[PDB]
Amino acid sequence: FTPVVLATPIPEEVQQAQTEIKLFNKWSFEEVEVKDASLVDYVQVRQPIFVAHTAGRYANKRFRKAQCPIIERLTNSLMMNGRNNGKKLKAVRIIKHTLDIINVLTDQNPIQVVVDAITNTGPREDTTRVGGGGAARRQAVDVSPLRRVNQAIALLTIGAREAAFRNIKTIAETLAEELINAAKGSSTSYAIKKKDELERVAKSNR
Amino acid sequence: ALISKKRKLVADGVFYAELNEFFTRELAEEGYSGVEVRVTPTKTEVIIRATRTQDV
Amino acid sequence: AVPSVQTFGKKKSATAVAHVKAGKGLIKVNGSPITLVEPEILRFKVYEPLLLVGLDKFSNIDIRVRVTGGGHVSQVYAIRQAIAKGLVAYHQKYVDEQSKNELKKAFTSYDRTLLIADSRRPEPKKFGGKGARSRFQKSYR
Amino acid sequence: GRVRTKTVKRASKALIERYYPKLTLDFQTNKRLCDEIATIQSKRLRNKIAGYTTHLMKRIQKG
Amino acid sequence: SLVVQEQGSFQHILRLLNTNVDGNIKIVYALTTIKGVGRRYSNLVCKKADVDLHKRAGELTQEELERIVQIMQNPTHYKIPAWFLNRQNDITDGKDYHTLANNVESKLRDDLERLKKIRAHRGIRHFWGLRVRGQHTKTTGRRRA
Amino acid sequence: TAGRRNNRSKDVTDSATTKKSNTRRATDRHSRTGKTDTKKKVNQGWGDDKKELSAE
Amino acid sequence: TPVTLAKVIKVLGRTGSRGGVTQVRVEFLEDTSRTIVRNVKGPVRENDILVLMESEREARRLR
Amino acid sequence: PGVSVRDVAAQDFINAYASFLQRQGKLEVPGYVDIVKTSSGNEMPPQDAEGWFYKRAASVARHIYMRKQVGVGKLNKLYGGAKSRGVRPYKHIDASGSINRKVLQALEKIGIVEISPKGGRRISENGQRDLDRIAAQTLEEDE
Amino acid sequence: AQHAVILDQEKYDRILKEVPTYRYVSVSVLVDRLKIGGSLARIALRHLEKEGIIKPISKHSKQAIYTRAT
Amino acid sequence: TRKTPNGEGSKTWETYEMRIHKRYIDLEAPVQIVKRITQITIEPGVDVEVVVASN
RNA sequence: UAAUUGCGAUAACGAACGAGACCUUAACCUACUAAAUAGUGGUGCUAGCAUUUGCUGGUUAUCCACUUCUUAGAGGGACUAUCGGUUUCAAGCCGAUGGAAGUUUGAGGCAAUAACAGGUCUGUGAUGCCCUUAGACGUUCUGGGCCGCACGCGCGCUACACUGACGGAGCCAGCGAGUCUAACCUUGGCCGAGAGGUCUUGGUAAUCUUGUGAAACUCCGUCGUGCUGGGGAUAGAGCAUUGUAAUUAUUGCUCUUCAACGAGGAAUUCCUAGUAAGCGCAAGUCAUCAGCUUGCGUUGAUUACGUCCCUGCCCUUUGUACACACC
Ligand SMILES: [Mg+2]
Ligand SMILES: [Mg+2]
Ligand SMILES: [Mg+2]
Ligand SMILES: [Mg+2]
Ligand SMILES: [Mg+2]
Ligand SMILES: [Mg+2]
Ligand SMILES: [Mg+2]
Ligand SMILES: [Mg+2]
Ligand SMILES: [Mg+2]
Ligand SMILES: [Mg+2]
Ligand SMILES: [Mg+2]
Ligand SMILES: [Mg+2]
Ligand SMILES: [Mg+2]
Ligand SMILES: [Mg+2]
Ligand SMILES: [Mg+2]
Ligand SMILES: [Mg+2]
Repeated sequence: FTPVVLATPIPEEVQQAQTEIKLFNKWSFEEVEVKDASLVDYVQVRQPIFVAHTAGRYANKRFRKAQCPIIERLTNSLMMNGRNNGKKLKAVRIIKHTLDIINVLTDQNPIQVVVDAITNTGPREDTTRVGGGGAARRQAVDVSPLRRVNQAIALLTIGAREAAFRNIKTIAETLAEELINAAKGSSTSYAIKKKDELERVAKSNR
Repeated sequence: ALISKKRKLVADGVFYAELNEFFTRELAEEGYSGVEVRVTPTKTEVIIRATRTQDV
Repeated sequence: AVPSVQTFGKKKSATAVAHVKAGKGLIKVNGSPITLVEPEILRFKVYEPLLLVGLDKFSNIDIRVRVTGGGHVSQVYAIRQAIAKGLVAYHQKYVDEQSKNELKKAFTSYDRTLLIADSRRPEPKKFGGKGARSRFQKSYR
Repeated sequence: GRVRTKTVKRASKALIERYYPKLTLDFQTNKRLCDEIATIQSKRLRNKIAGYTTHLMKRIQKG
Repeated sequence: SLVVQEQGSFQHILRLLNTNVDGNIKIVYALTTIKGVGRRYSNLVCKKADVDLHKRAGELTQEELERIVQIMQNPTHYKIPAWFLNRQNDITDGKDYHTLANNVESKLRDDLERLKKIRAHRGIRHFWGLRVRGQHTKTTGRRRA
Repeated sequence: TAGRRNNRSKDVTDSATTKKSNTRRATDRHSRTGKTDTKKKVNQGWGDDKKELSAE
Repeated sequence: TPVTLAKVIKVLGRTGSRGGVTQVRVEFLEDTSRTIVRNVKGPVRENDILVLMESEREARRLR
Repeated sequence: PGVSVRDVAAQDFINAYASFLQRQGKLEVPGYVDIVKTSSGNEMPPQDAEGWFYKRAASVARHIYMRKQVGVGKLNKLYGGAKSRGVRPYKHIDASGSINRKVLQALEKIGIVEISPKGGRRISENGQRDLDRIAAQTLEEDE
Repeated sequence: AQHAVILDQEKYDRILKEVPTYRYVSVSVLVDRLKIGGSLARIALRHLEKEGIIKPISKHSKQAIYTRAT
Repeated sequence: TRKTPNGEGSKTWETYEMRIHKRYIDLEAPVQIVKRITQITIEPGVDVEVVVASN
């Protein structure tokens, strides 16, 4: 890879991978394809990044929320619940860990497992509250692809945050533990349960 | 002297505050219109803008 | 007297000023090398200019930086900007236009607010709440 | 939303009214024209008037 | 640090100072459960006793244990600061004391009764089962006794 | 009959949990003065629009 | 599980009393030329892809 | 190549310098160590037992090396943390004047610092000498 | 204060023969084996690393990751 | 300051500000022009100070 | 359209107050005018490490040059521009590129006619009238009270912890303020665990406090789910500080005591981007006392970009026996 050294030194593992491939902390943004229909154009993965922290403004326009990296979007939704508002550094660290933990289990790409876990927990359709007067029934509507991702994310995070309460197990562990099961739904995870149970009710009015 | 520039300009302002007041309670019968203060060495000039100056 | 340029970058309230002269390619910030920084969770953030443009290109130039104001994260985005801008400020007065515009092509294709200074800024809080938008609690009766 | 006030549109009408000569589809030079040709108390105001004289000009060229 | 083994020597729940002490919890914090010793106090005394802080309560060969008994009820002869102790200047013999275990329960009542026997307002306050520290009692303190 | 213990065993008067009591809001716009000034006495002070010509 | 893939054709209007629902017409990428209007949940633009958990049915008005 | 302490990163400089003053024994540790809380803003004394004066001194050294002149009051403010006032909100509070000042004297007698003009303390010419030393010896662990 | 705080020579060998087949090993992982409270866990990690049997892929406080010897 | 004299009403505050501009120029001059330049070029309400020498 | 903002329809045409313009503040200037009270480069003087030229500092004036960073005068800039979608191809709207900036650029200030028996006689030597005026409802001094405690209501603060406490250590802002006939902001050196004490020093302030090294946050460890080392109520005992005075404990420090609270029912507040929320700082108040307020910067999300369902309020239409106008 034609190593280059100058006055203030840049280390080997640093020099090498960086210029070669644009990949993650160290994980490949290549491969990692969205295994489901729709859900593409709503999951980012190329353009690749280094760390999940970014100063970009996705809030000034409607759908540009989606153009954000789906790994980052996972991190953002981590930092919340009061005390953890802010603290991207807290989350971004946990994320990199979670990837290391997912990577340990069944190999593949932690970043791809993220994709699988998200695409698998998205509700296909759901029920709103339509008044109809007085006692209100539930109309089955099919959820938008954009909301489908968003929902998956908050679902996973919530489910891990709740499992990570009052137990020795850490966030990066519970997050991984969720993402691992959410990759191919085992119905052992908070999200897969709730997603499908929204679709069970969506099918119970139709 | 020995003041801050800050406390000066504020306290200067208050000076014009009390000044204009004193004249307004005095020369109203003369049609007092307000005042101005000119800061110079050797002198401090105050000019009465009252409409009827024959009574001032 | 050797060929040299000076730039800056500003994120939030932070300002990073950087001198680019011709050198054997030391890259330093304040007193320490670019290899330290720390926050360090973001360490790769400020490396990014050295990456997009290739780890060479710095061998004929020394880069020194210093960061005042802002905050822990805010400065980091400002230094990298002063870095990438300074590298493209050096091809402005010295090297070539065609290489220069192949540099802003290498940056802005990807970027993250790189040659472009981020325009966001704290909004003044007004009375009626603890925050800018946020109001106080009212109980009615 | 961005909707020019009456005073902009009213000024702009009269402008195109007495000067079609000069006054191209370029705002920039129309702006420069304004300072020479018209008396406006503010930079901001003048541009809003030039922007719209240009917008009306642009659509006169077709119909 | 290292991986310890021992044999059968470690015991759970050793009793001292007229109270009970969990053996399998760290000794710095183990001692605290005694009335009159807190985290700080336990901290200083254990260090003084030439005891390894990494050790647990179930550890600590008997001599080390009994040593700790001495330093606690006799802090001043063992060179402890005298501002580090709860009862100092006393009210009577003027001596600085560190009152411990079941004995600290008494030295509350003694004091309370002093101000009560004297009929001082602070005392009067206590006897009424009120907040004595001159705090507003209108909104706060509803459940209580 | 002194100290917390006594009062604790006592029942709390129900004027403790009561309302605002209002007392004369909906009567506001109605003048209780019984007086009501008169049209002449008004036009003396403020003039009447019938004489405006001789005002101007 | 008879999976059904549909591409949003046009954006129609906001139904529902709350307004969360948005009417839209779609097209299947398996055997196109048949268009059916469906009810969404979240935000929606043109050329999106909806997953219908059953093929043939539709609603119209919501309260 | 040549070395400055600026080449060594933050923490790992001070860890090594700590082991250095430790390995030495020329310290002047006041002796009220282990009984002291290092700030009013703190719950517990430092966990190091025998130690941590080395950490602070070594920290103190590096800081004064970094800059022109530093005083006690600046160390009180720097090392100071956020005291919880209990049920009342947090506020920043200064660390102990004695620990820090006694650190400056303990190092001055040892000769890593000298009382500077204008105020405060300046890093001694022999301070830089033995700071850059062990600084370079840190890079010999990673060589 | 429920088990897992002490050495118990039978626990030592318990670790030694049970660490293989662990794809994931950590502080929390060691507690899930019905043993090894947190203090002794973080010591156990360093001493399993003394010779082989675990490869640190991780770094620090709040997260520990080790994998089977190869 | 709160606008209202009393306590009634929503809590409206008001921020009054006064703006102080300070300018200083350096000159090397004889005894005449300084004394000639200082009496005149005066203004009603602009503070003018002439400090002397280096110390 | 945020707008009686416009377009269009038109017995109307063309107008003015209000909205808009305007004003301030936050954004953009390697282009103009400059700076030892802002700052960079080069050189003398000068220290450390490496030596092959290097790397990292000191030196209120040892000089020379400069204005990128700082500063504020004067100008420039945006006018939703270019192009393209959609619409009476009208005002507009939306998307994309460029751009410091395209949500009225963000945020404020100003803000017509009119209404209320809204609040304020307890801000006023603004005031009608009433009351009182020497045993005073004037005024002053002493002590007490506004804090009193079975309880109901409201704004907050701190917590229930492992996105954590704790111990080391990395160490980063902005808006302010600061002493003359004076004791304000306070660096530094000593003494002290701390609180603080003492000798001095800079500063009427871009000059000194002060880079306000603030906090959250980042790192390495100790703790391991157990009301535990989470939490700090309550209370005992001692030392300090403000003030003539601290008892009903002004605040500050140290030890000990170690409560309730294991995510909170019916209800209900606030909010759409550097916003929310988490965090500390400065200012007002201030001899002493912030859990308050007014500003400030730090870290920085999830979710809308819609509808009239709830609520609230405008607008017509319609009724009227109200016009002191449904009190
Ligand atoms: Mg205890
Ligand atoms: Mg600090
Ligand atoms: Mg600290
Ligand atoms: Mg400039
Ligand atoms: Mg763009
Ligand atoms: Mg009334
Ligand atoms: Mg009044
Ligand atoms: Mg009161
Ligand atoms: Mg900490
Ligand atoms: Mg003492
Ligand atoms: Mg406890
Ligand atoms: Mg605690
Ligand atoms: Mg909750
Ligand atoms: Mg204050
Ligand atoms: Mg108040
Ligand atoms: Mg009618």
